[PDB]
Amino acid sequence: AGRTGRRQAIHDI
Amino acid sequence: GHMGNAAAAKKGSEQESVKEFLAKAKEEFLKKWESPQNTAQLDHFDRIKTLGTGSFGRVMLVKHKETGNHYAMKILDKQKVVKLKQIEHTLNEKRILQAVNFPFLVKLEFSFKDNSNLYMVMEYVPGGEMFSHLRRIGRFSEPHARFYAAQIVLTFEYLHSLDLIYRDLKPENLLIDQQGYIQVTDFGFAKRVKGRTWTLCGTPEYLAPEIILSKGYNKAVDWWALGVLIYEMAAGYPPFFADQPIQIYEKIVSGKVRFPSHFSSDLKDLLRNLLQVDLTKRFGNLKNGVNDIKNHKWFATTDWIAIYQRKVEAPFIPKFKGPGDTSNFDDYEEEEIRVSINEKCGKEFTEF
Ligand SMILES: NC(=[NH2+])c1ccsc1
Repeated sequence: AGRTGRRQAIHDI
Repeated sequence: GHMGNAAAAKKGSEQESVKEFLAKAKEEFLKKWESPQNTAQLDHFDRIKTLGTGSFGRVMLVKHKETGNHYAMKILDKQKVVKLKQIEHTLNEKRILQAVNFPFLVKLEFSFKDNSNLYMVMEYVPGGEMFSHLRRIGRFSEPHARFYAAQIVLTFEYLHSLDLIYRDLKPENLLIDQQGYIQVTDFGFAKRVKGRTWTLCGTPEYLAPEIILSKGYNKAVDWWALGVLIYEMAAGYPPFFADQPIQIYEKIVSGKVRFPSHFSSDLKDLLRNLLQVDLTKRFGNLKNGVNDIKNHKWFATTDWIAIYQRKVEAPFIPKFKGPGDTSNFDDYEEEEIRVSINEKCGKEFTEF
């Protein structure tokens, strides 16, 4: 189980 | 040895030509990096369709009213770009894009800003995102994945020679052009870095362990991300796969990876050496640099010069119905572009 759609990048985690 | 005399001599000469090329490429980059603005305005373009959306804005297909050429226009809402590292990163993106030149890097054509937004207008690549083709077909055969990977290897060799780290490799960021070759777009996380850098940024599935562990890190994070990309292209899913980011991070840091039974042994060996937590052992980060990757058995059939010169027949040519065709992109909700009467964040974006 994991993300199958488009993944957003994080600029500052 | 593995190579006979003729083969080893050719390879050596080839590597020296690479150094000659990169020296000239740096000279051209530095000229534009030192002397980079405002090459058009919004009303010069008709807006056609939204091609992608993210946190801070959208990418739209636009048509230049004067020439009729089509372009991809990225729109950033200056207010939404509120976070400290969101801001610096936007200036990085524009300045890098206006200075680079490589056959697999998208070409910036105009940039400008108004009271509300920042705009970057670049070449339209109508074949779509690798992401959607990959999800549609499931996975790419190893020769197909290899063709794309070779282009990323060459692109990173170019970028790293200019002291640029890319930091957001993933299929969502790779467009397929009319000849079936890659165009890397989205330089929002790219940065010029002479040694280490410290920002915690990227996409969770593709983060190197040293980013997750809050270490000062270097260009080797791009070679880790190459390993994630190759795995995802060949498997159909990434190696560190979970519902929430914190679970993804734990798998990344563990030093463990499992492979599909259909992966070739050559592919698994390459990926073990790219998805290496120990930086003293990660391919791309050793004494021989990128050549440890280029000379790996899994790339033995790759003609590196022929890829660069675009002489290799692509495994897949996207369908194209004519200029301005958007059939290879997904649909998104459309929101009109509202420009405020009053300038927002004028000081923050003075350099843009
Ligand atoms: N910049 C992108 N990721 C993009 C997506 C669809 S068209 C351009």
